[PDB]
Amino acid sequence: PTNFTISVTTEVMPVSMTKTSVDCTMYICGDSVECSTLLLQYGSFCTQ
Amino acid sequence: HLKRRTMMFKYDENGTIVDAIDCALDPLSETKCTLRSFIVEKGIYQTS
Ligand SMILES: *[C@@H]1O[C@H](CO)[C@@H](O)[C@H](O)[C@H]1NC(C)=O
Ligand SMILES: *[C@@H]1O[C@H](CO)[C@@H](O)[C@H](O)[C@H]1NC(C)=O
Repeated sequence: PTNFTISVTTEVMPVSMTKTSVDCTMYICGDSVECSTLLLQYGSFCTQ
Repeated sequence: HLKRRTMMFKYDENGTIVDAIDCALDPLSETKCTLRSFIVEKGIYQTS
């Protein structure tokens, strides 16, 4: 080669995604007290 | 007067209840309740 080109190119890399948390008692039940109980048997899964 | 609440009971080695806490009294008791423990390490904790 007798010449050259100075090339600037982009590389797009994702680094982080959106952090999220879930209230099970709010998702599984709207505000039902009757659903808040009988959800106590599934509390270990929601802590997981 | 009693109210409908969730509470965490600690049983000792002999089977007697010692040092209960009342969940949904303050958020510290709530994260004690969701951790199934009475010792809470330093950090940020999501509650309901
Ligand atoms: C190299 O390329 C540049 C850009 O086209 C030009 O200005 C320059 O004269 C070239 N050099 C040679 C030695 O051909
Ligand atoms: C359990 O009972 C034994 C025998 O009375 C006693 O020595 C021991 O301290 C008790 N353990 C407790 C209170 O954690």
